[PDB]
Amino acid sequence: KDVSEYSCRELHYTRFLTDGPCRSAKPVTELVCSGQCGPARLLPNAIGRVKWWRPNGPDFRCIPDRYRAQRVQLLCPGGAAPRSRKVRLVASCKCKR
Repeated sequence: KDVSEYSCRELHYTRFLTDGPCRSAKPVTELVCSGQCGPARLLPNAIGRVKWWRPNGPDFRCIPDRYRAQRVQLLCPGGAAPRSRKVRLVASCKCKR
């Protein structure tokens, strides 16, 4: 896997699903595709005045491609109003732009 070649290596996270005053907590695996893979070239366009944007560097990172399907119900205090929610987790992504 050329995923670890740059950033966002084989990383795993635990995010399931949250909705109306309730939340799910079923085991879920997701990758955190966030890193750097773009030029550090700064583009000066202050057209005289710089306030809006600033040459602090371009925003580049890994880009999620495909996600894994996760079907878990959100649990509420006391388990009385549980709900089902779908969640797509980038089980595979590439570091682009």
